[PDB]
Amino acid sequence: GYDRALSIFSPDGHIFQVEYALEAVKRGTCAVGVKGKNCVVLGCERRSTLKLQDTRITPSKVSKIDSHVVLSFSGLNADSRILIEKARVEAQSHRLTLEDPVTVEYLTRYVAGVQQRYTQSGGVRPFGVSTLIAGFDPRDDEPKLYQTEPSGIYSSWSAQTIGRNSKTVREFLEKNYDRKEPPATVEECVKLTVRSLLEVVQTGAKNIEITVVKPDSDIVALSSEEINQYVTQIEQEKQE
Amino acid sequence: MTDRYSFSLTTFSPSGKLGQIDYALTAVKQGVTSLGIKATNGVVIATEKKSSSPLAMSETLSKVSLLTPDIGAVYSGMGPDYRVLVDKSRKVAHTSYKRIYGEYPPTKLLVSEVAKIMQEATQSGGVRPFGVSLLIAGHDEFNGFSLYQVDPSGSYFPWKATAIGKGSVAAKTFLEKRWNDELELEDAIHIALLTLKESVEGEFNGDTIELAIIGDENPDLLGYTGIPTDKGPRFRKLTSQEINDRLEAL
Amino acid sequence: NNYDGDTVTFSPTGRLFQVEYALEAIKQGSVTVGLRSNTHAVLVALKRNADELSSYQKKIIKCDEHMGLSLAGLAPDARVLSNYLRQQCNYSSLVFNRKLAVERAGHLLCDKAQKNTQSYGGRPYGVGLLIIGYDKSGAHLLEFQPSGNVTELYGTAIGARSQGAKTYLERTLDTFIKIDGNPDELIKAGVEAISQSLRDESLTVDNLSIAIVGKDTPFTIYDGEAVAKYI
Amino acid sequence: TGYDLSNSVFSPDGRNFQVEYAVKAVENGTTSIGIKCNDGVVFAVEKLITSKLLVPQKNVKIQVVDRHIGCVYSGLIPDGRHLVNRGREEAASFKKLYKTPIPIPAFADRLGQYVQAHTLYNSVRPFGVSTIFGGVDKNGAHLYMLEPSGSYWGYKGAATGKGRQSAKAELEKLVDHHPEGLSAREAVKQAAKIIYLAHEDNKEKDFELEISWCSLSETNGLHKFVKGDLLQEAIDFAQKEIN
Amino acid sequence: MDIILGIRVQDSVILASSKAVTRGISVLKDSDDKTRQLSPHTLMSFAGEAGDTVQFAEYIQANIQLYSIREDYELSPQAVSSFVRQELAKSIRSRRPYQVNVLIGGYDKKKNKPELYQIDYLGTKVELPYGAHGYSGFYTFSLLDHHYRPDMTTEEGLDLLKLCVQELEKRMPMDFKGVIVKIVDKDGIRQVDDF
Amino acid sequence: DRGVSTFSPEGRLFQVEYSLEAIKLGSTAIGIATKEGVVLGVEKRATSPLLESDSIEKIVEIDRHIGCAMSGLTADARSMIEHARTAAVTHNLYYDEDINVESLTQSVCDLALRFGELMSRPFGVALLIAGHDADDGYQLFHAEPSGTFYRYNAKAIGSGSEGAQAELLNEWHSSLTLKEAELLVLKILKQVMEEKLDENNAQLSCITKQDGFKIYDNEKTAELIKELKEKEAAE
Amino acid sequence: QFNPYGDNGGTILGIAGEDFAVLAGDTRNITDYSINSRYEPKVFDCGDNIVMSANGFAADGDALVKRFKNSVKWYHFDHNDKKLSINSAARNIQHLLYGKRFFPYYVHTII
Amino acid sequence: GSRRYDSRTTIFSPEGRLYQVEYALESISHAGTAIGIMASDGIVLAAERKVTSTLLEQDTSTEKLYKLNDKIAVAVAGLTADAEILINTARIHAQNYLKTYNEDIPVEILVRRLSDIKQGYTQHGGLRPFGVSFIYAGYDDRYGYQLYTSNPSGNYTGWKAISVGANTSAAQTLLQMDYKDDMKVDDAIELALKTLSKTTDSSALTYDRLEFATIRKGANDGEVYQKIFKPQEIKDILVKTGIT
Amino acid sequence: GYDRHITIFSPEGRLYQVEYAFKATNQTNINSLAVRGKDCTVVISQKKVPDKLLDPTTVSYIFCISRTIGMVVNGPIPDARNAALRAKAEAAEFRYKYGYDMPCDVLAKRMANLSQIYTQRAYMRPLGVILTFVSVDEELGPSIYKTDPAGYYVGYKATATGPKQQEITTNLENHFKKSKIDHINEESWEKVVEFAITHMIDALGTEFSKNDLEVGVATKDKFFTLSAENIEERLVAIAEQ
Repeated sequence: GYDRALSIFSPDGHIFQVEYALEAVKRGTCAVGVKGKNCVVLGCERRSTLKLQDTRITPSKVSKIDSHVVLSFSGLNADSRILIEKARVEAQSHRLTLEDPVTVEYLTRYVAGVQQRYTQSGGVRPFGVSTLIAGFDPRDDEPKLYQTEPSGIYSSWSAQTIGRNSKTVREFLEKNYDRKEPPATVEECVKLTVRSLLEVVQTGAKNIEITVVKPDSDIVALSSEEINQYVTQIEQEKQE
Repeated sequence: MTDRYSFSLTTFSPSGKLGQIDYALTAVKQGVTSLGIKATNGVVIATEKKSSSPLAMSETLSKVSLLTPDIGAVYSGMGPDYRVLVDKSRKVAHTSYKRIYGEYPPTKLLVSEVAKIMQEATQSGGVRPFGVSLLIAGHDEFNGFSLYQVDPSGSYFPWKATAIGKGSVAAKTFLEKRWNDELELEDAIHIALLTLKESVEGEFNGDTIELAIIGDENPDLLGYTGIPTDKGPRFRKLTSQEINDRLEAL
Repeated sequence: NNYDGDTVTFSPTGRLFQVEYALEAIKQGSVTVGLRSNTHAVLVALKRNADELSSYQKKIIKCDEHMGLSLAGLAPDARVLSNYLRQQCNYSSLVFNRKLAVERAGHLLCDKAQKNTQSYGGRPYGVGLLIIGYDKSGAHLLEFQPSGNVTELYGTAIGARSQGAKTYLERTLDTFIKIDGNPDELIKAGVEAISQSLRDESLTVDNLSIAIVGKDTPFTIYDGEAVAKYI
Repeated sequence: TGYDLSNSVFSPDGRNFQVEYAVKAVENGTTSIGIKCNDGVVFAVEKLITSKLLVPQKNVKIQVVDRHIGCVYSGLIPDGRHLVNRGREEAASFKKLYKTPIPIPAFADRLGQYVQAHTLYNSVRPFGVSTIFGGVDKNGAHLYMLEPSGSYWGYKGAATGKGRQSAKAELEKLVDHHPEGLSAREAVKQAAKIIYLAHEDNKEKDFELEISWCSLSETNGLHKFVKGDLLQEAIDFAQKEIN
Repeated sequence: MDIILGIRVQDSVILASSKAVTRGISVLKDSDDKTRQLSPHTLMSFAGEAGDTVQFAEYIQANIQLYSIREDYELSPQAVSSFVRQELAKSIRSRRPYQVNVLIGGYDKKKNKPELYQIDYLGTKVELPYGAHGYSGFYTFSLLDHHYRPDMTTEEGLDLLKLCVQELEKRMPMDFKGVIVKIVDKDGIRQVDDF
Repeated sequence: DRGVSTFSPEGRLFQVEYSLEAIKLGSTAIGIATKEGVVLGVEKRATSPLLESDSIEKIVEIDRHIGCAMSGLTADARSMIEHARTAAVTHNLYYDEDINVESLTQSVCDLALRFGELMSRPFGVALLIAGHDADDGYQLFHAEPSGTFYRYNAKAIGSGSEGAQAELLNEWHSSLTLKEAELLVLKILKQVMEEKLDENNAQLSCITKQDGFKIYDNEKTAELIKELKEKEAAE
Repeated sequence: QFNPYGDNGGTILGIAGEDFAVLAGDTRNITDYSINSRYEPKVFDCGDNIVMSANGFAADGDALVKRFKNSVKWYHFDHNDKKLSINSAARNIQHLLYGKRFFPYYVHTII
Repeated sequence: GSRRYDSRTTIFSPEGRLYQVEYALESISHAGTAIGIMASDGIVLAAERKVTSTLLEQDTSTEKLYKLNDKIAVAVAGLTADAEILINTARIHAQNYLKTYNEDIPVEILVRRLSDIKQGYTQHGGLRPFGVSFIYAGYDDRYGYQLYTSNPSGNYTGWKAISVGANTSAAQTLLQMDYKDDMKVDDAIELALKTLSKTTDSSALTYDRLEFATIRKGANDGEVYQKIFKPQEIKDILVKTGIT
Repeated sequence: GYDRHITIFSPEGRLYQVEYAFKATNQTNINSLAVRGKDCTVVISQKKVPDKLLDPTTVSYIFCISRTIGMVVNGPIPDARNAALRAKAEAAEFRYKYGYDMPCDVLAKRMANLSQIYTQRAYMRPLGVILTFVSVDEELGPSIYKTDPAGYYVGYKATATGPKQQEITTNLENHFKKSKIDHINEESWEKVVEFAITHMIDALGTEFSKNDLEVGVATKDKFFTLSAENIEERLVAIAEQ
C-alpha cells in the first residue's frame, strides 16, 4: 500500500498537516453547544449563499450516534461522515459486549483516538474536522459536552463553539455563561445558544439549526417557527 | 525492490488539466493517420503501414488486429502500447464475457472493457497512460454495425466516420464531405482509400496500406462445417492483391 | 551534500554520507575501552549522566555467559543489536549445544548492519560496539562499526577522545597482552588506558563500569562499590 | 541534469551514474588479485595493517563458497560479504537440485544476475565491490572478475582496488612470458610478488599478505588457504624481487 | 431452547416461546426469554444450539439497531427477515454454521399489517399465518389448521395459543416450563405477563 | 523532503530532535523521589475559562504501583499508556508478581523508535514514570521519544523545565520527606506556571509502597497550597 | 498412522520441608518392554534454585525443561538479573504447558 | 527512493484545502453543463454534450445521462471514464441492497456510499481523486422525488434544482429566478432547456448537442418510469418549447 | 525536470528514459548483422577483446536461447545476460506448457511485451539492449526478429545493429535491390556465412582476423555458434576468392 509519512514534525516542533486540518475546521460553518441544568443544546450555523437547497434530504449538521448521544462538527463534511459511521458502530459494539450504552466521555475518547491515529499513520492525512459530542450517560441526569479536534486531544466544556468566527462567539459565551448559574431550563439554554449564534450568523432565517438533548434518550430538533420565535424575541429586547 | 510507486503519476494541475493524458494525446497526434468509415452494411478501418527499413517485412507488422470474429481494431500512437492492449482486449472478451454467456461480447461492451483498462493507467499507482487512440469496428446481432474511438483518458465515442493521428483534421473534413447515410460498404472502402491518399506521402499500394472490413459473414473462413448457426467471422483483412484491384478504378 | 538524503545513494567520490553521519554519532558518545590478554578480555566504560539528579547511562550489556559488549552512541540501537546477538548465541546453544564463536558474532553483526545501508527506507545503526568473549580459541576483542566493518584487536577504544586510550594501548601492547591468569591487573591496565581520555573530570564510583570474561570467569559486570577498588 | 541522484536512471549519455559512483568506492579499496594456472587458480589480497592492535592472521578477507570456490574483493567489505552469502545460497540450491557442485561459469552468472538486479531499481544501491573469484570444476579451472554493473568475464589474471593498474601490468608480463602455463606453486609465489609490488600505491601503511588457492593436483580441487611454510616461502620470494 | 410458535392474527403477531433451559439431566433455568427486540415493531424468537442462538440473535439485533441509527428509519419486517435469511444462508456454508432457527414477527407501519416469518438455520424463509420450529409443529400445525381464522382478534389469538400450549403440555415428552408470550402490533411490543 | 529516518550530519535523528521541540512547548510536569514516596505534579493549563479543568488528565495510573505524568502532544500518550498498562497486567499474568518500574519503562521506550518508512513519526510527548518495586524501591524515570530513559531523583519536563530543573538541583537532598516534596513541587510549579497556581490549574499525585498510586482531590491539594503560601511568608 | 507420542516410563517425587525441598526421580528410561538407559537423569537444576522434572514422554519433557531453562535465562536478561521466585516459575510453566493445549506436552511436571 | 516523484495527492494546503480536489473542481467546470430540476410530479435531467462533431453517432450514444437502477439515474460532469468506474460501483451496490433486504435502495443510501468512496481517495492511498461531479435524480417511497449532487471531495447535498459543470454560477441564478415549489414536470422541462440555452457556450441549442431524461410516476399507478429521450424526442421537445 | 528520470510522458509526448536506453545500446561499440539463406539464418557480430588479461573464449554477445533459437545482443553485457536468461526461461516454459518449441517470432513478441512494460510501469528501468533473434522456424522458415527498449519488434529479410548500422543496412539493401530476392540464394550455410562476413567488410571498410568476429548459425533443428577455427576456415575461403 501507499506508505508515505504525510504527518511529520517540522524543525520548530510543529506537525503542519495537523495544523492545516484545523484551518479547514476554521473555515467550516460555526457550531456551538451550551449545557444547561438538565439539558445540553447543540446549535449550528448553516451557510445561506445556497438557496434551492432541499432541507428534507440534505445531511443535517447534528447526528445521532446512539439514542442518547449526538455529535456535531465543523470542517470537511465528507470527513465527518467517516467519524460518525465509526462512532455509531462503536456505540453498537459497546452495547453488545458491555450490555450498556457508551458514556459520553467514552464515546468522545473513541472518536478522539480515531482522529489521533490518522496523525501518525503512513499514507493518511488527518481529519479536517473538530467535533462537539453531547448527551447523558445511561441512567444519569448530569449533562455532558465534549470537544475533539484533528490532533486527537479532547476535553469537557461548560459551553463551547468551533468553526468560522467561533472566537467571536466564545467571547460572547465567556461573558454570558455563569458557571455558578447554568441555564436552569431548556427554554433559557436554547435562548443563550441562539443569542450567541446571532453574534455571527445573519438573519436567524434558515441559518440556524438547534437540537436539544435531555436525560434518558430524549432528543428533539427544533423547527423553523420554533427557532424563529427565539430570534424574534431576542431582537425586540435588543432595542433598549 | 518492488513498486515503491504506489501513488498516481497522473495528477490534476492547478488549471485542471491532467498533464499525462494531454501528453499521451500529443503522442497520438504524431502517430500515423488511421481512420474508420461506417457503411449501411459494413465498416472499414484503414491505416498506412509506414515501414522501419526496406529490410523489414511489414506483413509481420500488422497494425489492424482481430479482437473477436466480429470486431477489429486499428490505432494511432505508440505501437507497442497497442500490441499489449490487443492482447488484453482479446482476453477480457473471453474472461469477462464469452466464458459467462457462451457468446462474444457486443462491440460497445468490449470497447467499454478496453476503455476501463485505459482509464486505470490514468489513475493507478506508478504507471503512465497508454499512448494510443484506438478505432474499434464491430458487429453484434442486436446493435448492428458500429465504430468507436477510444482515447488515452479512457473516453470513447461512436462515429459514422472519423480519422485519428497525423493528418486527422484534414482527413475528418474530407470525410464530412463524402459521408451519407446510404453508403454501401464498397463505397465506404472507396472513400477510405481516397482519404488515406491525402495523408500518405510515399508509395501508395496494397503493401503500404493495411485495411480490413467488418462485413458479411465469411463461412469459407470458419475452418469447419456442420453447425448451421455458426456462419463465420464478419471481420476480414483485405489481401495485398484485393487492395490493388480497388486502386485501378480509383 | 546532495547525496545524503538516504543510505541508498552513493556520492560522486563513492561515499555513503548517512553511514558517515551514523559514524559521527559514535564520536559524540562517551568513551569506552577494550583490551585482552591470552586468558581474559576486559571492557572499561566511562558512563554519562544528564545532570546531577540523573543516573549514568549503562554502556555494558551481557549477551551470553561467555560473551558481551560495550556501546558508544545511540543506546536503543545497541539494544536492538545486543538483543539480536543474544538470540544468535541462544540459537547456537539450543540447536547445536555449542557456544557461539566470538568471530562469528562479528560476521553476524556485520551482515545485519550492512542490510541497513543498501535499501530505501532504512537508516544505518548509530552505535559502535566493542565485543569481548572467551570461546574455544581463547580471549577475543572485536570492534563493530555501523558501516558493517568489524575487526579483531588486542585492544582499542571508541567514543569521544578515545584516541588517547587508543595510543596508550598501542604503546603498552606487549605489557598487557601477557597479563595471563590475572584479572585485577588487566583491569588496572584498562582503567589506566581510559584515563588517557578524560578531561576536567576523572573516574568516580557511579561513573566507571567494568566488565570481564575469560578462562574461568563468566562475563560479569562491576558497578558502584565493586569498582571503588580501582579508582 | 540530476541524473546521478537515483539508481537505475539513464543519463542522456546512456549511463547509470550510481553504478559508476559505486566503482569509485571500489577503486578506493585495497588491492586483490587472481591468477589462473595449469590446473587451478590463486587468490591473494592486501590487508592494510592500520595499527599494532590488529591481531595478525585474524581478520580473514578471502571467503570460500561451497568446497571448491574462492572469492576475494576490493571496496566496501560488508557488501562483498553480503554477495558471498547470496553466492553460498545459490551454490547450496544448485547442489540440492542437481547433486553436482556448481560449475564456475554457472556460479559466475548467479552472482552476475544478482548484482545486475541491483542496477534495475531506485530502491536499492549498487554493490560497492569488485569481486575476483573462481575454482576448479569438471571442465578445469576458471577465474572471473565481477563489477558493480554486474559485468563479469573470464580471465587469465585479474586485479582490482587501489593497486589495480600496477598489478595488471605485472600480470600481462606473466601472460606473455608463460604462454604455455604457470604452475600452481609458481602462481602462489607470483601472487605474493604482485601484491607486494602493487602495495607501492598504498605504502604509508604496511600490510598483511593473504593467499589461497584451488589446484586439481596441489589441493585436489578444493579451496585451501596458503599458510605456514608455504606462505613464508612466497613472502620471501616477494621480499627478493622488491629489492 | 425447543419450543417456539408464532401466530399472525388480524392486527398483530403473537410469539410464544418456552422458558426452560435444560442441560443434561438438570433444568438450569425456568424463566428464560428466548427473544430479542430488533426494532420497536419487530421481534425475533430463536431456538437451537447452545451459545449459537443468543450469539446470533444479539448479532442480528446490533446490526438492525445500527441500521436504525444510521438511516433514522425503521426497516420493514420483510427487509429484516430478508437480511436475517441471508445471514443464515451465508452461515450454512461457513467453517462452523450457526445452528439457530428463528421466528420473526413484526408490524409493518407502512402497510399496517402484521407479518410472521419462519426461517431455519439453512436460510429457508417462508411467510406464514402461523409457524412453529422443532417438534412443536408436529402437534400445533394440525390444531391451528383447524381452529385458526385470518380475521381473529388478538384476544382470539391468545386463546388459540392457550390451546396449542395445552396440547403441547399433554403430549410433549419434556417439561418446557411454560411460554413467554409477546404481542407485536401497531403500538410496538408488549409482553403478556400471566399465561 | 528526505527520509523520516534520516541522520543529520551532526549524527542525530531529525524527526527525534524536532519531536523534542514539541515537548518543550508542552505544559510543565515535575517529579520528585523520596525514601517515603515519589510525587508527580502537572500544570493543567486550561485554554479558556469555559473548559472544565478536572477533565484535563495529564496524570495517569499504569498499575497500582506505577503512575505517569506527561508533557507535550498529550493525544500521543494514549497509546503509550495503553501499552504500559497491558505490559504491566500481562507481566503479572505470566509471572504472578508486580512488574519492575525499570522494566515497564523499558517496555514503553521500546515503542519509541518504532517509526519510519511501524508508525509514521516519533511521539510528540515525554513521560515521567514513577513507581515502587521491592527490588530497587521508589523510582522516577524520564521517558523520551528518542527511546532513551534516565532515572532521576527529580526532573521537570515541558516549557518550565530548564528553569524548574535548576531549582530542583538546588532543593533536592536524599532525606526529603514526602510532605516536603509535595510542597517543593507546588512551589516550583507556581514559579514557572503562566497563570497564578491554584487547585484547579495544577494537580498532584504520589505513589507509596503502602497505598500505591493516588491522584489527589482538589480539596487535598488546595490545603497543601495554603500550607506553602504560609510557610513562605514566614521567612 | 503415525503416533507422535510414546511412554518412556520412570517415576518422580517431590517433598517440601521447612527450609528445604527434594525432587527425586529414578534414572531408568524405557520403551515397551525394553530398557533404553539405566542412567538417563530426568531431574534438573534450572538455576535460581529451582529443580524441575517433566516425567512421561521424554521428548516432550526434555523440550519443556529446555524451554523453561531458557525462560529463566531471558527473565534475567529482561528484568535486571532478578531472581525467579518459585511461584513465578510455576505460573510461567503453566503458560508453557497451556500454550500447547491442543497438542499437549505428555508429562506430569513437578518443580 | 521514489519519494522524489510523489505529488502527495491527499495533503492539505496551508489554508486547509485539498489541492487535488480544488483542481479537480476547476477541471469539472470546463465540462458540459448538466441540470436537474425537481417538480412535485417528477424530475428532469438535462445535459449539454462536450462540443460534438457532425459525424458523431448521436443515437447509440451516452456521455452524460446514465441509469443506476429502475428508480435512480445520474447526470455526469467531468471525466466520462472516471464516471463509468463509479457508475458500475453504484449499480452493484444497488443490487447488493436489493438482494439483502428485498427492497430497492433508498436514493440517499446509494448517494452516500458513492460519496464515501470519493472521500476515500482524498484522505488515504496517494491516488488522484475522481474528476467527476454527479447529479443524482431518483425516487423512493420514503422521500419521494430527490435530487442530489456530489463532487470530487466526497461531499453531497440535496436540491430542488441544481447545475454542475460549466457556468454553474450563471445557470444557478437563472434557476433561482424562475423556479417555484408547486411547479410541474413540463414546466421544469421548459426551465431546464431555457437555462441551458442561455448559458451554452455554443451559438444555438440543437437536439444533437443534448441528452435528456425524465423520472415521472407518469406510468401506470403509484410506480415510477424512467425516460431517456431519443434524439427525435429531444428535437420535438425543443420545437414544442419554441427554442428552434 | 523529473519527466526525464522515469518512464512518463514529456510534454511533446516522449519518453526520455527509453531514448537514453537506446543510446546505451551502442555503448559497447560493436556491430552485428544477420541474413537468411535458403536453409539457414546467419548472425555475425564483431568481437573486440581489448584487455590481454581477459580469457577471449568467455567474451561473447551471441547466446543459444533454445535448441532452435539464437540471440545476439547489442548493448552492455549485464543487461544482455539478464535478457538472455529470461528468454531461455521463457522458451523452456513455453515448451512445457504447450508441447512444442517456442517460435522465434513469438519469443520476440514475448520479450518485446516485457520490454513495453518497463516503459509504462515506473519502478522498472528499460534494458539498454537490442535483441536480434534468429532461427529456422518449422513453420515460417529462416527467421530474423528484433526487439528494442521501446518494446517494438518486427521481422526482417535481413538486418544490422550497432554504431555503423546504417552503412551495413544500405550495403545490404543494395544487394537485395540487385538480386531481386528476399534472401541469400545459397545451398550451404558455410557460403551464407561467407556472404555475411564479406558484406560486413565492404560496409565497414575493415579486414577481420579469426578473433575479431563471432558467428552463429541457425539451421533446421539446431542453432550453433562457430569456433575461431571454423571462422578461420571461412575467412580463408573468402581470401582465395
